[PDB]
Amino acid sequence: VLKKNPLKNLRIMLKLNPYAKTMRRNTILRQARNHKLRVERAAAALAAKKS
Amino acid sequence: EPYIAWGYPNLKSVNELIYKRGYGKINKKRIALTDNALIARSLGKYGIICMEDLIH
Amino acid sequence: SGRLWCKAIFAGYKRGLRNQREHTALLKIEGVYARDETEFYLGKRCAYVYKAKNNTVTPGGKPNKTRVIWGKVTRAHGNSGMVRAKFRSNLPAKAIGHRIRVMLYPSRI
Amino acid sequence: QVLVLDGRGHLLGRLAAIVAKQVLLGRKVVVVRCEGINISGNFYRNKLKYLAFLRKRMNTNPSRGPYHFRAPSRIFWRTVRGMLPHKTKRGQAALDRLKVFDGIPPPYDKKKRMVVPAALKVVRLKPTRKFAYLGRLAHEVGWKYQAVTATLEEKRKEKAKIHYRKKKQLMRLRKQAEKNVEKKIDRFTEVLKTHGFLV
Amino acid sequence: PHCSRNPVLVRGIGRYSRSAMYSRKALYKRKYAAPVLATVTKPVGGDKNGGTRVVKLRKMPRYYPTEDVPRKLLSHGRKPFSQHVRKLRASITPGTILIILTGRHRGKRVVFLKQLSSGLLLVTGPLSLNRVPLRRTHQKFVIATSTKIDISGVKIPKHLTDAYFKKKQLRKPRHQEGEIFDTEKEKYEITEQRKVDQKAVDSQILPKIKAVPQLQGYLRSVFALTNGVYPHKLVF
RNA sequence: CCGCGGCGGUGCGCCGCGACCGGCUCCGGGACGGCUGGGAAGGCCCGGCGGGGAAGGUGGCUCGGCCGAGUGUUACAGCCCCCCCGGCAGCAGCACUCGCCGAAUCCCGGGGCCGAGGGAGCGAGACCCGUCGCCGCGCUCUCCCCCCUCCCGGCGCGCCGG
RNA sequence: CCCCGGAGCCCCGCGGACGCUACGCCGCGACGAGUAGGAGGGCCGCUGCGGUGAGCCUUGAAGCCUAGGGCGCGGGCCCGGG
RNA sequence: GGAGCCUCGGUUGGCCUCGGAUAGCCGGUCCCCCGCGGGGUCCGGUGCGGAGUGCCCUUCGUCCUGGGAAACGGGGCGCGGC
Ligand SMILES: [Mg+2]
Ligand SMILES: [Mg+2]
Ligand SMILES: [Mg+2]
Repeated sequence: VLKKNPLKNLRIMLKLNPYAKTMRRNTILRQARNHKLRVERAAAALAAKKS
Repeated sequence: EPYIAWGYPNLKSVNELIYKRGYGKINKKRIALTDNALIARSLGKYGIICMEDLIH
Repeated sequence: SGRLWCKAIFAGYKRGLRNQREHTALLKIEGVYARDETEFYLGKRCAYVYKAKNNTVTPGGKPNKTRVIWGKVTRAHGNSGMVRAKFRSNLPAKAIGHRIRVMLYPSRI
Repeated sequence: QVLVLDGRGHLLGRLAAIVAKQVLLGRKVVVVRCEGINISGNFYRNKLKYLAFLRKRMNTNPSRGPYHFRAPSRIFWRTVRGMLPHKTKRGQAALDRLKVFDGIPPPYDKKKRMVVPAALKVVRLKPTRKFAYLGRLAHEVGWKYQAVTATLEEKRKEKAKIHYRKKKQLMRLRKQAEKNVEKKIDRFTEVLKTHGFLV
Repeated sequence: PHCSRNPVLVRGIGRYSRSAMYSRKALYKRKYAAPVLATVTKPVGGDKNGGTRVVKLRKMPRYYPTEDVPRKLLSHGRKPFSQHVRKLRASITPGTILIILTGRHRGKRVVFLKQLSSGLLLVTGPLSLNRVPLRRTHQKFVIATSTKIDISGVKIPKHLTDAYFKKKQLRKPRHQEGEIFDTEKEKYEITEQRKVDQKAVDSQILPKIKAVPQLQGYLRSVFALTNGVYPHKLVF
């Protein structure tokens, strides 16, 4: 068998450890969530600067 | 001492070493841990049944 | 109607001091002198273009005396904007200090 | 396609280093006004250093032994020869590109000639340090033609001063010409300073 | 035949879960309680005396070779070119300008029209200006200049596709041996449909290009590297 | 013979592309943790409390046109600085890159390079072939609705019905 | 709730390779300096004998020579022409 | 002017002050001295050098016709003199 590297090859990671799927589903969403919230702070800071 | 570098590995270090370069000793043949069927077959008599268990 | 290739000199082979590794040319591309200025040129087609006694064929052309050895700039070689190449055959050594043409045409631009 | 480098104000080995690599990469170079090359370290220092080199001779037959060239051009050639693989074919080919002159003769006396600022004395030396003109050095070790090389260069500088005066005269008329014409080159001259010249 | 009830988050990661999907797809309520010899398989025909005849579709062969190669190994993810996904440098947008680097139309400047099915570019340096017709090119042998014409509302013919811009001639046998056979034929003739297509397209572009001052003259000109100017330094 | 139909091996010679995987080397983005629950900073200013350099000051002298410039002395604050009490949201290892250590507290996208190396179909009336494990999903055998609209159909480019 | 001379097959215990010179064939790991010295294998090479090739040979053997074509890691070998 | 072996490298040009560096470059002299220039003083500009090699010059499709701005410039390996 060829060793596909788990850390690059998503489905190999999942084969060896299926809980990866969730862990990576979280920490896309989590990071997006927080990225949105940073824009919202930045918009409030611009509004406070305009005021 | 003057023949080695060593110290206290991170969590991530234990993962990266095990996933990228994790090879079983399975009937004395270095064999790459491609599935848990390998780990289990050998270490399952200890409650260790997957890569994750191994890391823990 | 003019020149569609950037000039470069064949520096010589990739080599240690006392072991030259002939399978890898080094290429001093004209006008670039920083392992910085040289991400343009990575993966570009390059021609050692030379002529010889007997005639040859020529793609979309009548038989000629010019011949070429094609190659490809692979990676940047040391700080001062030299570049590594690798050619479909190794370069002659006759070639040292002569032109090789670095094309534009595997472009990412 | 050819370097011409005014060897004045440069440093002997410092210039030679740079010239060697140019020459090895197939660049044809010319090095001019070699007597004007100047060598770090106080004069006397370097005279002895040369005089030592003179002492080096093949005892049994000097006629074979290390040929000590006097002319500053040949000296500078010697030091560039010391930084090439000149026993090889490629090394010998390399030197054949290099072309050195005491003073500045007729092809290159009407060519603009560069200056290697990485070999230049004003840059590479502390101002309180001492140095030697390779001319003086050459002269005292037996170079025959200092004075001749001086008398020919006074001609050249006089001849050149004239050229510059005429050049200046054109430049001046050209500055006047633009001012004469600057309503019928106005919407050209505008576009050459949107993309950022003329400023 | 509903679409994908979870969207894509990342290639290979759906937005939702197993559990959200069970509720979305509604596996609750969608529970499916469900508890040769004589007769010849596939031959059969007609025929006269004696009776009817049983033929055999796909009849076993009349020659076996002495040795032959033995299968392969399935191999997972190896699509044919047609089923491939097609990329495009973000630089190259419709109605942008290219410098075609390789062919006979070499260094010539051009307008980009569309990416065909293939993944090739469709191109026109309006035949009129440049002497470059409706023509395919590759992303990879083209420099995407930072100069655009606004080409939005030009109806490029639907019928012009990869399949049309495709070389044509030459079949197998004929007289063959001697000093003849398809060394002649000689010329690719332009055809009239091709000329009509060009005429139609160029007119929509050609006004649009002109609106930009000097652009036609730029599109006449040819690109080439002079002294002191290095690709890596300059921009296009 | 024309089909280049289906499968199998191939290319005369020189070429190029494409996508998939392996191993690399880079690039660009973002999201987090911990600390003297970071240190400094910024911003708003208020009330005090001292100390220092040394000042819109004064003074000896000098240099220029009462003013500007250059030294010198005692030193308050009307140039600042520093300590001490008390209090505000703007901070955030901060693109005002002033000084860290990291990642189950971590992800995404992109470029250059080298390589593909194996071959679980040799049945006589019924495949010359899939595929194992993993991902999920996606779909359906459940009904709903909404939108956009590509093909086609209808009505007035617009609207309505795969 | 039935029989493979017919379930149609990813498993088939009814019969079994394209494969099986079993001194054969195939798969997984690991490793590979070497004098003196030791051992193994040489479808490497020379000359003669018993067998054996219904071998080859005046329609040209051996040897010799060859900027001809190849094979083998190599000892060597095979073909073309003379 | 025609063919025809061979040896190759090349793939816009740059037709120039002198020099300085704890300094330079350009102007213009109203004014003075020397042989249109040279030297001086004075004044006015530039100086991380735009009268910049971080530069300049040159253009890179061919033709047609029928307007504008620019317009006497280019050529005939055009021809004789200084
Ligand atoms: Mg050994
Ligand atoms: Mg031995
Ligand atoms: Mg050529």
